[PDB]
Amino acid sequence: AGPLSGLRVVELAGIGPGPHAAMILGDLGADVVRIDRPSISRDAMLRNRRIVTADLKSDQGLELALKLIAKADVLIEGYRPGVTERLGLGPEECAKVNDRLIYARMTGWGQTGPRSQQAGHDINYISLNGILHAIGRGDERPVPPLNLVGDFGGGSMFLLVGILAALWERQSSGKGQVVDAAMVDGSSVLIQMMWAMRATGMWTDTRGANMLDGGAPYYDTYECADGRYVAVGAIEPQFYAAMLAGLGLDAAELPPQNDRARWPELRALLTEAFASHDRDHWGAVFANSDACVTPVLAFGEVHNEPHIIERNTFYEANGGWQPMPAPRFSRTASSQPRPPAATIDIEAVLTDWDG
Amino acid sequence: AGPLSGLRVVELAGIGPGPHAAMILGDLGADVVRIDRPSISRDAMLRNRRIVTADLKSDQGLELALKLIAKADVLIEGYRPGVTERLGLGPEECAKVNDRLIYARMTGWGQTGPRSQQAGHDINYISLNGILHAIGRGDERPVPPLNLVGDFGGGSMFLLVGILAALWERQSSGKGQVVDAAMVDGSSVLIQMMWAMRATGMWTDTRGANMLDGGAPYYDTYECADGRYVAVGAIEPQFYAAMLAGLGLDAAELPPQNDRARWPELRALLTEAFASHDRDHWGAVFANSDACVTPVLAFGEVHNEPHIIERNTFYEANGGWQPMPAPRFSRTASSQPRPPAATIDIEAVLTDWDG
Ligand SMILES: CC(=O)/C(C)=C(/[O-])SCCNC(=O)CCNC(=O)[C@H](O)C(C)(C)COP(=O)(O)OP(=O)(O)OC[C@H]1O[C@@H](n2cnc3c(N)ncnc32)[C@H](O)[C@@H]1OP(=O)(O)O
Ligand SMILES: CC(=O)/C(C)=C(/[O-])SCCNC(=O)CCNC(=O)[C@H](O)C(C)(C)COP(=O)(O)OP(=O)(O)OC[C@H]1O[C@@H](n2cnc3c(N)ncnc32)[C@H](O)[C@@H]1OP(=O)(O)O
Repeated sequence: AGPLSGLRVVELAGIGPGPHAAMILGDLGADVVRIDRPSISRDAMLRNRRIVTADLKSDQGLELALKLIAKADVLIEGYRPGVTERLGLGPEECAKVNDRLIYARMTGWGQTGPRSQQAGHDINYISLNGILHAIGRGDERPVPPLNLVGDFGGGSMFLLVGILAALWERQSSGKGQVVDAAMVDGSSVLIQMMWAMRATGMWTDTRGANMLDGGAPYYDTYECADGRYVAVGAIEPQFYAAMLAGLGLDAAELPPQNDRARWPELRALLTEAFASHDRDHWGAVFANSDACVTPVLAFGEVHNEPHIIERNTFYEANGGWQPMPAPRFSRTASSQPRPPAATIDIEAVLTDWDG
Repeated sequence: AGPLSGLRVVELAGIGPGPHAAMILGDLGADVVRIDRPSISRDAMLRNRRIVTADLKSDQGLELALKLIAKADVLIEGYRPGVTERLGLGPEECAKVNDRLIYARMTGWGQTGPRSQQAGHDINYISLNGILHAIGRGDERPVPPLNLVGDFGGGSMFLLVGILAALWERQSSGKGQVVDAAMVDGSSVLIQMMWAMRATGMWTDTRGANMLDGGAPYYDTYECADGRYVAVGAIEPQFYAAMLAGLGLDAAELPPQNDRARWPELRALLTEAFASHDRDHWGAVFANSDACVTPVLAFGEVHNEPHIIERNTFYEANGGWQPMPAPRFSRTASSQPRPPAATIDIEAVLTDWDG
């Protein structure tokens, strides 16, 4: 029902970014068929799928895969470079049966280069390009921002942009091509703002000492009386003033907002203020204000938040809450995701796809 | 020269996700025209644009904006809901002159709901949906993962997916629609893996006590003899074994990899090992293997890393390095980004676009 209704996607089962990209395509209405190896999933990622099984190293498995690919718009693979090539499913082999195919290759290091054959995970890819070094408090070793930056923000999301951009190009050229989405590249573009700021003296390599990394007292979390937290993001002077107004602090008795030499003094004063009441008290104080103060909610509490409820950001499906499709479309709205279903026959899909 | 060559984009100047989305469209070949308020640029994010100025609150400014929009494929705006409406540039007004327009609305809270009129920044949007609570060490307050997750991973990247998906739909329907990209939604889909794992007992709400948040000794950073860091991401047993081999540790003398009760003991043993030599020594020892051990590089040293150099992940511009376009395309490759140029006349663009 979403904007991608009619789009045919073959997904070769991997981990991390590949399945996340395939999920989003499915969320938006695409017809996604996932090929897994021999031997109902409880993994909520893998919603909006039809799952088939094939031994891609056997003659029969390779034949059935190529027949499926011959009728597809997009192929997603997330193995080491050379893996699909040795299987007989490389770009050159797929082009022989389908030159309209968008061949989307999801890796961390890319298709070539000295590390291209090296195993890795999110934390490794963001280590090499300056990102991981920049995350965390200054007095401690870097902390991983989960796998949000390599696998997803700079990974699957760039694969998706590539797939959809190539599909636009195809409307005029009539032909597909290969998309090389490397997490080391995508995450670098994701953090382009910092590279831009570094060039103009607006960002430093010192961890925890910048405007957006926790270094600024007006852009950080604060612990409240109940041991829970608020987030403060009051960058602009008018928003910062509203924050001080709600705390009841006289600006004339405080250091200037952007006098960095007195930031520890400013932070201590704000720390004392926020610590004087519980988290939910500050929700009441800052209601309908531009102070940029919000409660820091744990996953388990999210479903009780009015703004979350009223916009249906989540749906409840056997097990727990799951995020609804994003972004949203006014005319061709995405459906509530279909849960994981039982594995079906590969020939049944071919009959449906006319292959 | 990239896959989006020929696509016409009008960007109403904002901050954060909007300009980043417009940048990526420009990177991939789109014709992006940014309208700023009247009042050269040092900001590398404004690469691949033509800059014009108009007072959108004046009769003439509004008229010229609508003329430009009448000839565009995409409009990007990142103001509070209602702002474009008040200007006379709302979706209903734009539809009168161009029903093929993809109207892309970039916000934090979304178009409706109790928080939709409140000012905010990245930290606020990720505070409300469980993300911020999950980032950082367990014995301290949450730390912002810069503005990577709300503004970009869960913001601009979802705006881009929406824009390009809506363009795909337009080929068959003949018309555009409104894309509502809210950072609170996009970032929730970005972290879908955690929502999935929470439902199956594979993730907990306790900060710093899980597999991918720094809780696991095989998925974290370690400080070396020189005070610099390595990242370890050796999740799978064969990769973990390769890491132990490189360290010269006897597996029989260590606790099991996934015995969580003995994780502090395991971490202490690995800490002692990594502390015995400098970062670059471990960089050498693990340069080629599948151990998932990488040096943690600061921004300033990224340009000296062989894998970064040989793949041209970055280019030099205005005294500093900037990331090359991502992802990469085999047939319609993106060009090196054009630097920010001087503001040009709005009528010169209309002559070019025939409007
Ligand atoms: C998730 C998470 O926690 C995090 C935090 C992440 O970052 S996730 C991001 C992680 N990084 C990435 O994703 C980056 C890119 N990926 C990689 O670097 C690797 O895939 C990793 C390292 C992930 C696994 O290494 P690996 O050595 O285990 O796998 P491989 O070298 O790719 O070879 C696969 C083999 O399986 C075979 N096969 C497959 N399907 C079928 C089938 N249906 N039928 C039959 N056979 C099949 C292939 O033919 C192939 O066989 P060979 O060619 O060896 O004879
Ligand atoms: C950046 C960063 O470091 C981080 C970490 C981030 O997260 S970034 C993410 C930040 N979050 C978001 O982006 C989320 C969405 N955005 C927002 O919530 C707000 O835009 C913020 C809060 C960012 C600024 O609040 P605000 O009160 O300053 O702005 P506003 O309420 O939107 O109204 C704009 C006004 O400007 C006028 N104008 C514009 N162009 C022209 C023109 N050419 N000619 C003439 N006039 C023009 C409009 O007509 C309008 O006037 P009114 O209608 O009031 O009379």
